[PDB]
Amino acid sequence: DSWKDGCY
Amino acid sequence: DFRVGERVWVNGNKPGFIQFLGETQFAPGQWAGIVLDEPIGKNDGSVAGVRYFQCEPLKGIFTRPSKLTR
Ligand code: NA
Repeated sequence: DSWKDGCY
Repeated sequence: DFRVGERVWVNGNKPGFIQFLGETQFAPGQWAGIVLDEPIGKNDGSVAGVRYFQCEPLKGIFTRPSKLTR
């Protein structure tokens, strides 16, 4: 989901 | 500020613990490797074959420290 954008 | 072992929330609503804090091989700058209470993450503590910490599948995620709350 979007909250994981910019995460690895 | 933050420390390995600390109880934290990612984006204020995903609970976990800090298991890694530092630079990595996948992107510049500082990263916090978190083991999440629920298996809603992206990894098992490794990214692109590089091992930063160890957890069960999808319980790990790497995020900027600024996204964490203690
Ligand atoms: Na909680």
